[PDB]
Amino acid sequence: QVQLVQSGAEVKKPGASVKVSCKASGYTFTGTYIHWVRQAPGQGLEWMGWINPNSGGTNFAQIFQGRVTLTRDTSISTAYMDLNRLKSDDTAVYYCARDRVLYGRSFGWYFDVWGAGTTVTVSSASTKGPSVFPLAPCSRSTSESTAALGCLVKDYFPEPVTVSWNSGALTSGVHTFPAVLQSSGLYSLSSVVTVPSSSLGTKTYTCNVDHKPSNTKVDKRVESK
Amino acid sequence: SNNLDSKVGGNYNYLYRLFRKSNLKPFERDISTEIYQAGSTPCNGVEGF
Amino acid sequence: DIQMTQSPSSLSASVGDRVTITCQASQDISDYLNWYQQQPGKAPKLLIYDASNLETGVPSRFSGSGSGTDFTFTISSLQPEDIGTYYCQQYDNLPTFGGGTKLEIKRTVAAPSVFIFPPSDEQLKSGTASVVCLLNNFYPREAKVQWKVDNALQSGNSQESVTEQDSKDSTYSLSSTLTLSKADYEKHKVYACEVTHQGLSSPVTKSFNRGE
Ligand SMILES: *[C@@H]1O[C@H](CO)[C@@H](O[C@@H]2O[C@H](CO)[C@@H](O[C@H]3O[C@H](CO)[C@@H](O)[C@H](O)[C@@H]3O)[C@H](O)[C@H]2NC(C)=O)[C@H](O)[C@H]1NC(C)=O
Ligand SMILES: *[C@@H]1O[C@H](CO)[C@@H](O[C@@H]2O[C@H](CO)[C@@H](O[C@H]3O[C@H](CO)[C@@H](O)[C@H](O)[C@@H]3O)[C@H](O)[C@H]2NC(C)=O)[C@H](O)[C@H]1NC(C)=O
Repeated sequence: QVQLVQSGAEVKKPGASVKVSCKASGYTFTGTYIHWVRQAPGQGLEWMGWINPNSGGTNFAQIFQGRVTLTRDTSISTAYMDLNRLKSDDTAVYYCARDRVLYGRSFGWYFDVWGAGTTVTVSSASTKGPSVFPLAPCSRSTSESTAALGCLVKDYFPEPVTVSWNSGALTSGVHTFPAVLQSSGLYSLSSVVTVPSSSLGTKTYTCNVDHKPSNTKVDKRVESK
Repeated sequence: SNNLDSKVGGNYNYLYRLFRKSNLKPFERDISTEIYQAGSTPCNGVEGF
Repeated sequence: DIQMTQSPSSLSASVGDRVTITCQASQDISDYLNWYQQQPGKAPKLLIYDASNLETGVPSRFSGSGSGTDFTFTISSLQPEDIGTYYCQQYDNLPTFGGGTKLEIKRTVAAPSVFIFPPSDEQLKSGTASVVCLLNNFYPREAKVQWKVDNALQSGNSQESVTEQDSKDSTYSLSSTLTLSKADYEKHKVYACEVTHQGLSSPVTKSFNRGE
């Protein structure tokens, strides 16, 4: 039962610093190395750091030297990375992962188990709550047989916005698209449902948009026009 | 363990103790990294003749 | 540094079909190479270590081979749980990672269902004209979208996003959006998106007229 846990999401400015934790459990923390890795959105894995939880001996990938500090709390079974003078492309998912306890080679690094991942975000923008718009076709006569309708979501910054239809009563024929970043550094996305063209005259569909950073939640109805 | 502990570039993570003022007793362990004066002179700092 | 090159950007293959993924190095790594997968939205998982040894509790139809400069990862059949992204990592000097080979299920060809949605009364109120064009339930990912306004071509002020390949019927859906100022939007009449996609024999259009 080895369980590896990390600190939750972090929102930071360029040039600032961020500290991400790595709580070990289910095994003796001082038994093997901890390695740090980071995956940028839509990119390959990027290793940077390794630290012996027994010794405090530490090593790095060259491009993170002087920027990243790795440390550990043996009393609390917790590793930490502390990252300074944050670049815009330091926006990534970060992981701690563990080196092999059993039947490897004595040099090999490996990554036998990985933490839940920490989604650190670096931007000049502060928190902004979403604005959401109805998507529907030209009047009602231009749609034929089977239609689609939607919720365009605009200018919101604290990442993770969730879109739901009739509070989760409609959950087939629906898609929500991966978000895109605007020139302002604000996020935007869209959500759509696909429906037979008859029921838009008999039923009203609501979308609910929630944003955790601003702690706001907005219902709206997508009515044909 | 030539399959687990040897490396084609050499593995140097494994060490032994080459010098000591005295032979150690049964089941003792020495973690000391003090410099060993093999000459009749004392010495100070990291290295010397 | 020690560069891991890895040759397939992505692979399309069917249930029961063989998959081989190649990783290669700048010099002899001898044996010092490990392989992993990541499933969509979940952390990486080790499959092969020391260029050959299978990880504990993982099914035997994964295999690994090669030595020195070049290393091959192999699957006998990509059953829908294997879908994800595949990475090699050397250990001769530091951890360094390969490109990240994606897996895609080979489905039969599918043209998109296509729609366009005019700017709503609440973005008429909010002072921006974000037009959006929808491509749904198609398979060959490459579905080139194009935009034109009063038949004049557009580029450089629009953005697009495509879904992960679904478990429902092995297919893709994409949103494309064109962002306009009110100072540009309130002049022109015809707003159009156009698709080229492999499931369509000729390019197909969806369009609206401002105020209709
Ligand atoms: C446990 O630690 C002890 C303290 O460091 C250590 O005792 C020391 O041992 C050395 C070598 O026997 C002695 O070195 C001196 O030896 C003679 C005098 O007996 C001199 O001619 C030499 O020049 C040299 O200075 C130390 O005097 C001695 N110190 C004490 C306080 O006894 C033990 O050797 C260690 N135990 C084991 C198992 O090795
Ligand atoms: C006792 O604990 C010490 C740390 O808590 C540990 O010290 C560390 O030892 C290693 C190996 O000797 C050193 O490694 C570096 O040594 C030089 C640094 O200039 C480089 O040439 C090497 O490439 C390597 O990077 C660490 O610098 C050192 N760290 C500290 C803070 O002193 C001891 O090794 C432990 N003692 C024993 C015997 O295990």
